[PDB]
Amino acid sequence: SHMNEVTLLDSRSVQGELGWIASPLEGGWEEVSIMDEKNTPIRTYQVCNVMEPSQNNWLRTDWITREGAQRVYIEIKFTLRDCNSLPGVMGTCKETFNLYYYESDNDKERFIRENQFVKIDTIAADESFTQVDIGDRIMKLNTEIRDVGPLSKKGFYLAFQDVGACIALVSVRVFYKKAPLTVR
Amino acid sequence: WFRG
Repeated sequence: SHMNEVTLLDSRSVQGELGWIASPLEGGWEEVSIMDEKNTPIRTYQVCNVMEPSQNNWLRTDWITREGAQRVYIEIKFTLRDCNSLPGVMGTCKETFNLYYYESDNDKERFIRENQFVKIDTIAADESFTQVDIGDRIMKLNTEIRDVGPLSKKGFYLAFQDVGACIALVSVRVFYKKAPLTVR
Repeated sequence: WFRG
């Protein structure tokens, strides 16, 4: 029952601009290059509009082939700032974000409706996290995985929706499972 | 906001 992983996207091993598409273009999701604890650059996406009303900030990947996989796995590493560490008494601060996908045969889609995106889940910090010493503090780099299928189009677009969190997406790894090959 |  051991399956190999076929990696479709590994954002953390992209060097230079990820070039994902943010809606709005400014004042929502921003690409931010940071150094990890080993001084290795990571392209992150961040937003923290917690002094505003509830948000609707979208970020999407370009098209990802599914290579005729029935099911795809999406692993997100992320860090967030706790709402109880931020000002305001409007009750709008969240510690979650929303994950979506849009299956398409078209590898050059633009200006897509919100209602073409299918919600995968609300993503929250849970038990799975790496502890990273950031000076005197222990940062939780949270790891969450979800899967989708049965897939039926040539590929898909992933999207991330911020509704009012202080959130940084650090890694997006997308893969499917494949039986090991026979070594002729 | 996250500086690495």
